[PDB]
Amino acid sequence: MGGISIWQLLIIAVIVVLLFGTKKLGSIGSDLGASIKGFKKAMSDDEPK
Amino acid sequence: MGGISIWQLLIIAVIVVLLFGTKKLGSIGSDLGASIKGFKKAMSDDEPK
Amino acid sequence: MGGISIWQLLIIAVIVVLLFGTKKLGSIGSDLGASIKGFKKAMSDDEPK
Amino acid sequence: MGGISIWQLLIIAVIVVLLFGTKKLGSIGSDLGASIKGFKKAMSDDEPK
Amino acid sequence: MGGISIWQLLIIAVIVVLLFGTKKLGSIGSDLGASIKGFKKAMSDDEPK
Amino acid sequence: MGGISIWQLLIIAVIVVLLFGTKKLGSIGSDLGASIKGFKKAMSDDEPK
Amino acid sequence: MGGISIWQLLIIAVIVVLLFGTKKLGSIGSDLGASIKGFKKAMSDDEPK
Amino acid sequence: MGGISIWQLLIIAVIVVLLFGTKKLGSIGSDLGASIKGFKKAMSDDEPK
Amino acid sequence: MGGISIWQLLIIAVIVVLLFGTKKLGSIGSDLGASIKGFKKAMSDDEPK
Repeated sequence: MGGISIWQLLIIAVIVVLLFGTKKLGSIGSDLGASIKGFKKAMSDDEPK
Repeated sequence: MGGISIWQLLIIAVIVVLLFGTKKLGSIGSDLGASIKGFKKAMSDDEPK
Repeated sequence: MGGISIWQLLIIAVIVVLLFGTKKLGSIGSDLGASIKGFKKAMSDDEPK
Repeated sequence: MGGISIWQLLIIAVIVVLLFGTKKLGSIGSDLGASIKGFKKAMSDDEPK
Repeated sequence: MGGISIWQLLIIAVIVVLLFGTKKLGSIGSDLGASIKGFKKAMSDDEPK
Repeated sequence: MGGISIWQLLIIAVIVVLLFGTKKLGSIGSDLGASIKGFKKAMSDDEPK
Repeated sequence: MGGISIWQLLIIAVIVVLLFGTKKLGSIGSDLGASIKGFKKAMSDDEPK
Repeated sequence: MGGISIWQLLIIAVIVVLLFGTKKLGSIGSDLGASIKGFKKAMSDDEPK
Repeated sequence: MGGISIWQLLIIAVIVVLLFGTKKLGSIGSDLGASIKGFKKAMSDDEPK
């Protein structure tokens, strides 16, 4: 029947990390993760009036 | 079924992004996405906030 | 059966585009698409837009 | 059981075209297609003008 | 049992080590293993000031 | 996958032709086909002449 | 079907040896095998070698 | 039946010939085939007719 | 154990020979085969020439 295997994602993800490396992926993720920081903050101010 | 797998597109798309890179693909998409901006605008003129 | 796959064309087409690139393929297609312009015109002398 | 697949020719033909390219294959085919032009011409008897 | 193979990780891990090498991976691991040293120490110091 | 397949020769032959090319293979074959010309001639005396 | 294949290790080991070579692997092994020499000696104090 | 893989040798042999080429392999074989010439001669010294 | 997939060794061995070549492997083997010469000589007691 249909394959649809999660293991396929692990091998693919590994290749992506190796080609982009892990150190570089850190700056890219954190750089693009700036928007996430805002969502988290809005859904949890805890500080302002 | 196995005949039609969406996963095949994920792996192919990944290769395309790696070969064309992500930064370069940004300028290419935005450059070619100029026409889209017009469609969005036109379908938004006849509808104010 | 399990030998005729439409997906086979997608992967092959992708390779062709990458090897020939997309920008270069533009000039080649438009250059060779000159004959098509004539067919369209002949099958349509007038045009509302 | 499998054995003779027409699709096998499509993939092989694609490789041949890519390795030899399409522009180069044009001159080679037309250059070697000179003999064909003669056959067509000679058999022009059974073809009203 | 068919899919889901632990062995898949061994082959993948080997590739990662070869591409990143073993000597280089040493400095990277030890460099990033600095945080681990703190966890081990805290869970061993058991003596606040 | 597969066994005792004639198709294996087609793919291999294609590779040989591409690596050696077709134009070069022409001179090599004709150059080495000189002995064949003699066999054909001898088996075609038709008369003492 | 059997993922657990001993033969997989032979092919992988061969690649490692070729990439690292055999002469270089000699110095690396002997250099890192210094600790082993001590284990052997300690477990054989009552037996000079 | 089976249990053997002769075709495997044909593909491997082809690769060897392509990597070493055919012209170069000629000099190498003839150069190393000098010993064979002696065996043939000795096993023909007794009497060629 | 053994007597299976033996063909896997032939293909692997071929790759090793090609990567290390045959001429180079000669000096390496003979150089490392010096110890063997001694074993053969010592066991000359129970083996006449």
